[PDB]
Amino acid sequence: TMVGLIWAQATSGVIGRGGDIPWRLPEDQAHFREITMGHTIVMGRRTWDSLPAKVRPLPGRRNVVLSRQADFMASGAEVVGSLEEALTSPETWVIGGGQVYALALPYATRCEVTEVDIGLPREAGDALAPVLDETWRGETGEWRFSRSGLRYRLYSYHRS
Ligand SMILES: NC(=O)c1ccc[n+]([C@@H]2O[C@H](COP(=O)([O-])OP(=O)(O)OC[C@H]3O[C@@H](n4cnc5c(N)ncnc54)[C@H](OP(=O)(O)O)[C@@H]3O)[C@@H](O)[C@H]2O)c1
Ligand SMILES: Cc1nc(C(F)(F)F)c(C(=O)O)cc1-c1nc(-c2ccccc2)cs1
Repeated sequence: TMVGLIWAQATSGVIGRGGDIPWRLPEDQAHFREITMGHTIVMGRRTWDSLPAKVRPLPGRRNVVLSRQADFMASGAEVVGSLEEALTSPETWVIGGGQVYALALPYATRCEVTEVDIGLPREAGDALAPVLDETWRGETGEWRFSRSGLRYRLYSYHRS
């Protein structure tokens, strides 16, 4: 059993605002699919609500949604009341959002982090990325360009 986290952040650490992600990076969809396809994905209820209906649930993955609400209906996902209840498959990828990343970081042995070269100053209410300590090791990838006009790069980090 392992847990990984996968997220994208601006250089400020902002990952979400107003119930959405404040940029688009279409080229990174392949990476997101390569990492998560065929595995369990776990997300917070707000992130589930943010998915367009076309990809709710995300196809080819076992979708799990965390909520404290008894009998919340998430058609296409299994709703659980604790993160630990979701960790039943060999590989579980936490796909957001801010609250669930913070909850899951202690359990994680991999982080796949896309850094987007955009200023995006923090504002009240923003969802923020977690911070990795010195227990993690890995590499920072080369800069890639997105047709959106932004450059981005991948940090692939891991620990025992
Ligand atoms: N890579 C990215 O940039 C990225 C990827 C994913 C999401 N996002 C963005 O992140 C934002 C959402 O993040 P968020 O922090 O506001 O919300 P979130 O983590 O997606 O969901 C929070 C909700 O999860 C449930 N939950 C949280 N902690 C729980 C715990 N111990 N036990 C049981 N259930 C728990 C609660 O649901 P209930 O209220 O139903 O109890 C909580 O209200 C959005 O802007 C999204 O677009 C960004
Ligand atoms: C349009 C879309 N399309 C595809 C598909 F089907 F086209 F590949 C996929 C896929 O399969 O990973 C995924 C999405 C989206 N993901 C998010 C999202 C948002 C937050 C966290 C994780 C994913 C939004 S919109």
